[PDB]
Amino acid sequence: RECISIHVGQAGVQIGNACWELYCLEHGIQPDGQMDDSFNTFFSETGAGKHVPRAVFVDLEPTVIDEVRTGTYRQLFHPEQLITGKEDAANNYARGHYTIGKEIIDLVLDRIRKLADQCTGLQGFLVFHSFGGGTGSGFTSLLMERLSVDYGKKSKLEFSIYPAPQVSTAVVEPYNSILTTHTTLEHSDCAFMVDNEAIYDICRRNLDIERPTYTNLNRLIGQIVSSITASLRFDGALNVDLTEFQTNLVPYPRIHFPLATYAPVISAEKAYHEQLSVAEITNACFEPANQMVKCDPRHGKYMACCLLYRGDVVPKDVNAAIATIKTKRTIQFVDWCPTGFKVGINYQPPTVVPGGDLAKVQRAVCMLSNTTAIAEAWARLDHKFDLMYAKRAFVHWYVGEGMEEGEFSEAREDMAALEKDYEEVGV
Amino acid sequence: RECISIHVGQAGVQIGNACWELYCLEHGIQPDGQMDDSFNTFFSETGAGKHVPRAVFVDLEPTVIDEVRTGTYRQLFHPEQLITGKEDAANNYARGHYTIGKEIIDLVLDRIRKLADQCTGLQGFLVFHSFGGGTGSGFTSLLMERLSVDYGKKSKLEFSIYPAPQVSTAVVEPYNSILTTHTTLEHSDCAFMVDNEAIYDICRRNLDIERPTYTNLNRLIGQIVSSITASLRFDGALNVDLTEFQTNLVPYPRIHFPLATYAPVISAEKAYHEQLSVAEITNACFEPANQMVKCDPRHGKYMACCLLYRGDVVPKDVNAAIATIKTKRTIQFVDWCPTGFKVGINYQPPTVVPGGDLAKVQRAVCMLSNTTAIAEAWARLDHKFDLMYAKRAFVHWYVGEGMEEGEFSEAREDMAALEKDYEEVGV
Amino acid sequence: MREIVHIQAGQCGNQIGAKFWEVISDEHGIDPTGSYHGDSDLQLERINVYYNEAAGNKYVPRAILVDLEPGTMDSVRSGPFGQIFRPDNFVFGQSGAGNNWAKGHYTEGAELVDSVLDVVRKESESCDCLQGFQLTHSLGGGTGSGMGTLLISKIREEYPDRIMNTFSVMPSPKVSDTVVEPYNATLSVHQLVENTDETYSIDNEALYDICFRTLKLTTPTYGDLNHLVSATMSGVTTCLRFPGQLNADLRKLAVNMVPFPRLHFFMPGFAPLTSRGSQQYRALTVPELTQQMFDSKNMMAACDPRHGRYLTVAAIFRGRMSMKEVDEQMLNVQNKNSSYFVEWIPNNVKTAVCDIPPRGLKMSATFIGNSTAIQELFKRISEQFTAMFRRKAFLHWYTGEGMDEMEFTEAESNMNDLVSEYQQYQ
Amino acid sequence: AECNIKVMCRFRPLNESEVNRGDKYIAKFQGEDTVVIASKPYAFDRVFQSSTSQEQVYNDCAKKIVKDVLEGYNGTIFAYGQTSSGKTHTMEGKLHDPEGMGIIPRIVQDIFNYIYSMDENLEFHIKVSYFEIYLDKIRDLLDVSKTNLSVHEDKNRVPYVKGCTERFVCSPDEVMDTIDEGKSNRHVAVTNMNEHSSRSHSIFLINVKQENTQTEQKLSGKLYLVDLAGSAKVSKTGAEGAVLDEAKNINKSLSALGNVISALAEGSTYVPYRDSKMTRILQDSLGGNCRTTIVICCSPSSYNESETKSTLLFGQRAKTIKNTV
Ligand SMILES: Nc1nc2c(ncn2[C@@H]2O[C@H](COP(=O)(O)CP(=O)(O)OP(=O)(O)O)[C@@H](O)[C@H]2O)c(=O)[nH]1
Ligand SMILES: Nc1nc2c(ncn2[C@@H]2O[C@H](COP(=O)(O)OP(=O)(O)OP(=O)(O)O)[C@@H](O)[C@H]2O)c(=O)[nH]1
Ligand SMILES: Nc1nc2c(ncn2[C@@H]2O[C@H](COP(=O)(O)OP(=O)(O)OP(=O)(O)O)[C@@H](O)[C@H]2O)c(=O)[nH]1
Ligand SMILES: Nc1ncnc2c1ncn2[C@@H]1O[C@H](COP(=O)(O)OP(=O)(O)OP(=O)(O)O)[C@@H](O)[C@H]1O
Repeated sequence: RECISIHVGQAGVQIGNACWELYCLEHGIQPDGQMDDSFNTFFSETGAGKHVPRAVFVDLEPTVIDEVRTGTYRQLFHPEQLITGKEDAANNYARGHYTIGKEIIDLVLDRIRKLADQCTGLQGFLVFHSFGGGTGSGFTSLLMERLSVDYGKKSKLEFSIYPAPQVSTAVVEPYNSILTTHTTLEHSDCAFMVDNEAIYDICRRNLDIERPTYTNLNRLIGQIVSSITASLRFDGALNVDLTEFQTNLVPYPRIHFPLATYAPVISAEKAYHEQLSVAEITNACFEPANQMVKCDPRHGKYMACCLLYRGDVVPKDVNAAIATIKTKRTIQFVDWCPTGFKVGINYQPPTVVPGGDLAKVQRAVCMLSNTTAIAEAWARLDHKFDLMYAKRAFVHWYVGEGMEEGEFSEAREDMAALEKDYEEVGV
Repeated sequence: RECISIHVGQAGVQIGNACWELYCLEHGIQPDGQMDDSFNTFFSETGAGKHVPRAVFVDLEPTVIDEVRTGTYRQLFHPEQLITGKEDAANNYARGHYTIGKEIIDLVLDRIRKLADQCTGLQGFLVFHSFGGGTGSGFTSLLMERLSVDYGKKSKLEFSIYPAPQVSTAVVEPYNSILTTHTTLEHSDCAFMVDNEAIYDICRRNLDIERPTYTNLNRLIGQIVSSITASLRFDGALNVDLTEFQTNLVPYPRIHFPLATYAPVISAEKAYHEQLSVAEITNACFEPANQMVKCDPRHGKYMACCLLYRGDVVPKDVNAAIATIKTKRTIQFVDWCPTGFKVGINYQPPTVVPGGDLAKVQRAVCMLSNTTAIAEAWARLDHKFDLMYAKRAFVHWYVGEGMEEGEFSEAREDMAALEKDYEEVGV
Repeated sequence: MREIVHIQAGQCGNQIGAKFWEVISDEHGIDPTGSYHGDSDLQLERINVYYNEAAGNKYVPRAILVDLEPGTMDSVRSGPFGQIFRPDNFVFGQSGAGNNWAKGHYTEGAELVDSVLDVVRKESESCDCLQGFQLTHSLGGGTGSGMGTLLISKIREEYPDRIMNTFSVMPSPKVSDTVVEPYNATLSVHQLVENTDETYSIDNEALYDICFRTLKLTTPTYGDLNHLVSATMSGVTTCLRFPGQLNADLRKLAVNMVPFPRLHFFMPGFAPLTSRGSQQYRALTVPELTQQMFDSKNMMAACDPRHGRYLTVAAIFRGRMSMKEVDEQMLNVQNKNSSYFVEWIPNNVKTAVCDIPPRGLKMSATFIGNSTAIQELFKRISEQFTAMFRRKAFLHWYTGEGMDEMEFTEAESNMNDLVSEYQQYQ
Repeated sequence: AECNIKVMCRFRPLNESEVNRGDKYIAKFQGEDTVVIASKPYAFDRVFQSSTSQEQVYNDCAKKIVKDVLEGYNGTIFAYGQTSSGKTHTMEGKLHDPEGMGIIPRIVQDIFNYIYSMDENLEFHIKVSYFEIYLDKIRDLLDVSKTNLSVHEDKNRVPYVKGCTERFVCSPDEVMDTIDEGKSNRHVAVTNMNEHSSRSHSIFLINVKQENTQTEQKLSGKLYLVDLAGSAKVSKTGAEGAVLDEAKNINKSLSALGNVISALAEGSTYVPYRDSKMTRILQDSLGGNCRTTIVICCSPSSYNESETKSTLLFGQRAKTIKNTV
């Protein structure tokens, strides 16, 4: 089992330097680059007593790449993998996909192919990006179209950071997401969304950290994407590979946007006073405010969800938990898929970063749950987009790049084509 | 718990420099401005190892402001908070409210709002002024009308110094009080009155100080207003917040004028010879000559009163004291609110200023009591006002400012509207 | 990587630009001679974006100083960091403009443009890939207004896709240090509105008002005013000079702030701003700066923002801070004061942070805002232009230099159009 | 005083690349004023079919426009459509062929023919000009040295070009030699979707200044024949290198006027003509004293069915606008 990762934009590298921070600590890999089969799916054997990571950090702006090259994890990452551009995308889907993308995609695609050639058990891919930015929206849309025609059959995990309802870092980020989603709909197998403000109240309420940064955020997101692939690394009573998440979450080929939520998230002093068990975590993840995406689940119905655990967790009490959750009438599962449960157990417990705010726990759980609760987000993104689209604001840059109102009109009606079938299956 | 103070006029700054003299001594704050949660309601944490007071000393005449700026408490107060005018009000309600007030209220109101924005637990306000002056009567009436329309819901403690029956500093002070009370009636939630001559016989009889100044007076008044907010600063067995005094003292929305009295007031050599206990102080405050307002309580009936104590005072003996006071037929509680008792205890004892005439005591008490004993004062103020209003004396200045006989006539009948309901509830 | 060429046109341009190299050289740790003595290794990476490396560990800036009088070049050469500039960039004529836009744009300036155009060919070739031009001039007078806007058109003909950022200080009604301000301003904005993609409108009245309320300076000279405006020019170009959690390029602000090609006149501002007598009595936290950020008397323009509505604003913070409380603060200013923001955009605020603050400070920020309050400035100068133009007063000198009154009427047609453009989206 | 802007539609047969693919014929004609596309009518003044000839379109579209410009008023003509829509084939076409020409030579031939019918005392002054946009600069075709020109305003604040060549002609054969020099010197590219791809706006202005010596009354009429380019989709067209630079300029022009035509439709207070210089020369067409004629050329193929939908809503939105004539 092997899988190749790729990080794009400012959002990717902060996830890159954070998510790879715990993988090298999980496998006992020192930061220098050296210390049997668990690390094979993310680290290769570099001759004798040395490793190299299976990732490519592409970015148009080199302001992050030189920081990593002058950082503490210099000897770990290969110097060729740290790809650099020439100039930033400027929050432009057009500039990051057409002008700046074409003159560098020929180098990135050849670099991905030569690394994929020596693979034998390449299960799929996982992409880290963000549609709200320029590089994460423009350049990621280019490679996803160009590699899908080449490989196609292999799976893909799009870990995209979405905009919040009221919180927003930029003003043109609806224009970046509305265009790229028109291309991401037909080629992306499954995209797990993340919201920026959804992390803010989590650490404020549960972790009681009142001045964290992205380094606290990405350490949590890096732990979330480590648990979903933890079955392939270490042994488990009920293992699940990368292809398992393609079938039990994507009932229709276009409805491929599951939510995500993770628990337990408890501080150091609070962990000892609270009892860690299977019951409360199985109830905590289904709590609506305990999600990584601020969307009301009660406004829709759940299609299917997977209960992947960690640590020494027996398989019986987890079955009693989901059985009790089925009896709770506060939630409501859809009649089209009532038995949408997928239990999973792993022996290797959650890790802990030295100095990190997250506390050590003997058991954990991660969740990917498909539901119709996301249609209100796309409805909200369409309504706010119509306010700017009517005045034709922030359009002269895109057509100044080469675009026009036609694809903008095709992107608007595509969400309208997505609104109808989310409401149809929600019945 | 936070509360913002404001001092207006000559009366305010003498209360300001005196009342803030003991607060910094209470919290161990040196005069330079530096030395965990008790000081938060009156002092903010300015980065690291520095404080700043939550007060605004506004005054038209800068003769007091430059003294404080060149005084000993220079490094403590913010230089922006020491607001300065251009020319004094000249004991004119019209000049301090309309001409001179409007050209500076836009700066003062914006200064109040920006300081209130960073607040989170702003309970209310407390105003220090005096209706017998010009700035204290005119400018205070402007801001109280202008902030009440903005905030409204928050509480307000008006600490106004009233004129005496025979003692008086000026001749136009009835005209200053008769106009401002028409505006203060509907917007001020509760106003605790103070009399100037009532302090004269107190220190003469009890403290036996035969040549004090305002510095001795305001040190006592500053101690009185420190005890009413002492429950919020330090812990107590039976705490009371700022909203407690608004309900249990103001039964009707227009009858919001409680009396005040304080005990024990004993000198240094007299303290060691006199036995400090709960019985004599609980009888001393109800003594009529021991009040801060020279008004006969026996001419009316008491509505409700609060017994807020200080220091190591057990809750049982205070209950026996008020029980014995209920049996004394020398007083008479009104049948409309017979159970008008509100006990309160605080652990932090009274402080002592170095070199001050007030002596150290292990226990103290402060009193606010609503009663019908103030109606004789308003009747007296109306009779003396009729002598000047009939001859139209001291009127050419106010109409020379812009006023006219209409609001003067509306101000006269307003007290007549206040005279009738005090006599009605007195039945 | 993403180099910038500094141009300094006019007397104000040479002086405002001399302070720009003053303040950024301090945080970079550059000697007055030209060597490096910085304390942190992070300062050495992106030195190429404004300076050129030389032998002996020496560095020289890419400052294109241009003027028509030799007095400003001699004074800047004798400055604190006057010796660091290369002498060949100090091109200058003999006779001044005399506050005439026609002389420095058609007759007197055309003799000098041929000498400076060949210089930028050398500097544009020495860099790896130019990002944008950071020009500095003043609408007042003839040299910076006439010759400064001339090379804007010539460079745009060569680079029809690169960024052309300008920090233009405009006249004002109360502060009028020159009689020919409306005529020089009216002809300059005809070209700046069409050619340049970014423009920072600075007013001298706000620079006097900002130093009265909060700095409390009793004798502020031109050097004190230059420190305010120079910090804003440094704050905007800080993300591509030091690393940060979210680096915003100069063009990334252009895409976010310029919804239409002519609508690019921005409102500059700076925080923190506190006197030496009250620096100790202030909190440097993010809630304290954010309230002072959007204050009505904070920006560098005399126009009241309460008389308009922000179409888009930016706050590029600078220094180690938690971005969680930042987003709540930008959420509150747009929600609590939603009447002063356009309803046809969901979010009018841009965000950006940096890790290494300037020397002496811990956290700071810089404001860039495109609002409808600026139309009050463009119309009052138009009334000054229309009052004198209707009698053809002070135009015979322009006609001597080959000009015509038709171009003045055409400039008025551009003036009255752009103020109505702000009226549409208000 | 108030003349409604006419927006006439036209289709063509499928090109050689479309019939080889096998695109479906979507164009369904219902009457003459309206046309149905996927069960959606679009009301226009005149819908020309695919089998229409060049002369059949000319005598119905720009026949009365010759009377308007000669009466004393002004004329303004310009087409619109996506790539491979048949705009240049409608406007210029094959000049030397007796029938393959378009609108420009048929107009100027009728101007000289009409002048021969009237009395000799009506003295005319026909001056021709021709310039194309290239890298956001007004490139002059008659003079190759000039790469950029400046645009100014006349007495009543109508924009018009200054410094451009104005060759005073006297016979219609001279205009045929001039347009051949302009068409031959026109920078044309080659792409997968279109061979003779006109990737720039070509303006053909004719200032018709006439005077009657008997009555001594002076009259002038402008005649704009502006051929626009097609909105090239790079995914379908495969633009790269210099063709992308052509895409940046043409897409700004059609989108700039798209903001103008949408502003007049909804009734804006400002009407931002200042968005681009292409709107300035067309400001007289959309809000001046001229009759606007918008020829909506569109392809009936299903390969660009979404682009044709954008072009029809673009056309009907322009029908509601009225000039201040
Ligand atoms: N913000 C700043 N504004 C300045 C500064 N110096 C001048 N000015 C303002 O710009 C106005 C005109 O700009 P200049 O001083 O450059 C006049 P210029 O040198 O272009 O012509 P001559 O000196 O006559 O050759 C001037 O009246 C000031 O209002 C400065 O250092 N900073
Ligand atoms: N949650 C989270 N989001 C991030 C992080 N870094 C970047 N982002 C996202 O990035 C968006 C801002 O645009 P960027 O992705 O930074 O764009 P860029 O890479 O700087 O390049 P340009 O778009 O051209 O300016 C925000 O909306 C964020 O959601 C991060 O560390 N954590
Ligand atoms: N009890 C007490 N009253 C004071 C004190 N200082 C001022 N006053 C009151 O102030 C009144 C006199 O008017 P001022 O307040 O001094 O008025 P001003 O601020 O000087 O301004 P003008 O009214 O315009 O002259 C007296 O009636 C006092 O009751 C003080 O320290 N103690
Ligand atoms: N009405 C028509 N009948 C037959 N063929 C036509 C017609 N119109 C165009 N064509 C064909 O189209 C080709 C020329 O393409 P043309 O120059 O018209 O592209 P275009 O649509 O004008 O491009 P753009 O939209 O950019 O102006 C010719 O080979 C011609 O055969």
